[PDB]
Amino acid sequence: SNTCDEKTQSLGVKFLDEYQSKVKRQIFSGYQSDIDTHNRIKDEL
Amino acid sequence: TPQNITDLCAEYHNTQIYTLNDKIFSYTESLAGKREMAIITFKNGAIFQVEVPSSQHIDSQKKAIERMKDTLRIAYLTEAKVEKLCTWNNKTPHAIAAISMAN
Amino acid sequence: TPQNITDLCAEYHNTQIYTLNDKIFSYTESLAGKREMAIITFKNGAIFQVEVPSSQHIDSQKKAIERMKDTLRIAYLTEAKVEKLCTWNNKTPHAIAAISMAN
Amino acid sequence: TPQNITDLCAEYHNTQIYTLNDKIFSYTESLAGKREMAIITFKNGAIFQVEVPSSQHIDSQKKAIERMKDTLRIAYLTEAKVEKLCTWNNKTPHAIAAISMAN
Amino acid sequence: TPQNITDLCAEYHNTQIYTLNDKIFSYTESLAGKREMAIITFKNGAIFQVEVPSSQHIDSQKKAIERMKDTLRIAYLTEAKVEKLCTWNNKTPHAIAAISMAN
Amino acid sequence: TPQNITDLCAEYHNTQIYTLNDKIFSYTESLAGKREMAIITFKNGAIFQVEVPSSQHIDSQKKAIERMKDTLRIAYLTEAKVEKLCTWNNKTPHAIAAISMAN
Amino acid sequence: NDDKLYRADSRPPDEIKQSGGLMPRGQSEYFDRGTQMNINLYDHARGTQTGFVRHDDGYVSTSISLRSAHLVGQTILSGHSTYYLYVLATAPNMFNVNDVLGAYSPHPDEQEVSALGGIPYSQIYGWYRVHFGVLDEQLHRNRGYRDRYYSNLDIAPAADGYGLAGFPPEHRAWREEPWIHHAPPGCGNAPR
Repeated sequence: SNTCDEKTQSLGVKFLDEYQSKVKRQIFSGYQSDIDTHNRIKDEL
Repeated sequence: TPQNITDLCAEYHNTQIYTLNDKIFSYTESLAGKREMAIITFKNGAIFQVEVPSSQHIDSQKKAIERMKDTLRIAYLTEAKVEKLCTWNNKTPHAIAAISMAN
Repeated sequence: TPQNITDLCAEYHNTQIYTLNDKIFSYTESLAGKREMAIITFKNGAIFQVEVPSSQHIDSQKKAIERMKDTLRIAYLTEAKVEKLCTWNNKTPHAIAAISMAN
Repeated sequence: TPQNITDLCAEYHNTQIYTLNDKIFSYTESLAGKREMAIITFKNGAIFQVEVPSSQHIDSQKKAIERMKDTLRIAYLTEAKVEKLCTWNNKTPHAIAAISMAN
Repeated sequence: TPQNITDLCAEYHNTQIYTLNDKIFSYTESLAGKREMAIITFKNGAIFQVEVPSSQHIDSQKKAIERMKDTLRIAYLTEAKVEKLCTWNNKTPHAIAAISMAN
Repeated sequence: TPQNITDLCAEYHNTQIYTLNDKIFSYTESLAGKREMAIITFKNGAIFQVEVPSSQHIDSQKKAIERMKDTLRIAYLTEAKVEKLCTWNNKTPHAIAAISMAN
Repeated sequence: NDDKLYRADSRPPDEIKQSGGLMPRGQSEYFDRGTQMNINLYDHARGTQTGFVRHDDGYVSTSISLRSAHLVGQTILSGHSTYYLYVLATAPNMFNVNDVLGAYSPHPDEQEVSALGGIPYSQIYGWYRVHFGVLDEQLHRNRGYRDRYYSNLDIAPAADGYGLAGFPPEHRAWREEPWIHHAPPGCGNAPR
């Protein structure tokens, strides 16, 4: 009933969320890639 | 040398292992005198701290703490999943000693 | 120690906590002599600054400002959601003291 | 303090503002001693540099020079979107002294 | 000058390349005194380190190690394919001494 | 001032500018003591180096040698695509003097 | 693998970058976790088509071959001389509608692959420009498109999709194979 119609969404949203985490992680990690490197030894000596 | 974080964490007395196996929920960074530290939170509750580079530290550490606040945040923007937390539990909040990130 | 931006900030006489739950609208940066700061805006007006290193600033605070302009830039490109800022308001534009990113 | 790049550019006597509102067409960086800088251009045809440090660069803005060379690269890559620059007209190519980012 | 990770590694002793044409499984970063390390784990249960400095190192080293700890992190987040890997097998875990990222 | 890479390069001698017009196939990072370089390789099979921050370099240069090794590693990790590379032909592998990126 | 998919969209490439890619209907920025649409394949699969190739109920539809994707849009988006055809790397957020619904697919022939949530700009490999109906074979490569990463991925095993299918609560499928072992809670169920 409500549970099923509801449950699909619980499920669909859940699915969409984890996938967003791989895209962001790959686009996001990359930008900060060697930026985050200028961040390290220039930054601690 | 440990080959894992668990073997590392008991070489220290006053440590504790935390499997969180999840992504950081929120991240705070401070620059307000004496309160220059980072603060991490989990969905489930857990707040963890990278400590103010006080005197509990050897000089070798100072620059490993800056790499550590960098790692949280990179992992915070990135959304990676932290799987394990090595932490000193004799502080409040708990104090990060090491982090594990396996895919 | 402090365990959140609220508690953290509430530990000073001249600071306030701004609640934004929004993303950085513009990112200004200067290398110019005297003004080597960073300005961050908001669509519903918020304007803040990451002050220049000075007296009012120790040694501990100096790295912290440097590693906070690192964090605005990427909070900006990354398109991040800014939760709450703890600002030293005896200034204009208010200076950032603390940032907390959540979601 | 100034809450703009405009009013910020205004503080100086041989600077001008640049409303581009485009993304860096190119990005070059030399490491070649006596020329450790960076030039960046716009499709419109525009050129600018990030000056090879010193004597006129107070000790302070060295750290700032460097910040902005990192800002120039990551904007290129990430697909930029710079609003305006604040250039010094004493030189050709005009030198960058500050930048806005609007998204 | 050596022309690829292979002829490079060969100048040194107690080394051996390792093909992997893979990616990283784990990332482990410690800050605990005596332990400012990073341990790399490959999906086929392989473990490697990035050692704590100087004893056998050169100061020209100390910044390298600091770039390595760097690289891997975002070698990991990104998802790698650490082609091959030079290593001091005369170690245990085996000490990373070079890395090769292959399309 | 060199208002582009083409000029810039010929400012020097012991050089030659290559239009690579491509993204980077591989990346090697050494940590080997007395071997602290970056090595870029192309599809066409064109090898390059970022000189071990060797004794033939102007202090200013020292800071330059590092950033470069950084433009490499994020252009790589991001399949950015170089335009040209100004390089020293007096070395094998022909060291990198500067880089451009467009389109 | 290095498989590419197709989608004849009108929306400009400039407004996509802005958007974060190609979105379903009622999504504007790709990263809203709190900007929720209905996420349903069943409903998705059977929307009618007012002036857009199917992009309702939390998915965006692709075509597996161009000619196809172009046949389908200058059949639709006809009225516009201008439109683009976006080439799209394959990733595991892509459901083969047919392989999901099976019998119950509202339009087999039509063979769609569907991105749950939409296609992030990084996915979009580049595009064609559609002028005066007739296609323009010149390719506009896409910065933002990660090749190492995408030539390494493929579409999600259909069985990932069995739980997401979205048949009405008392629909036959929920008590048949394969759905019966994948069926969300309160979905058809064990009883009836």
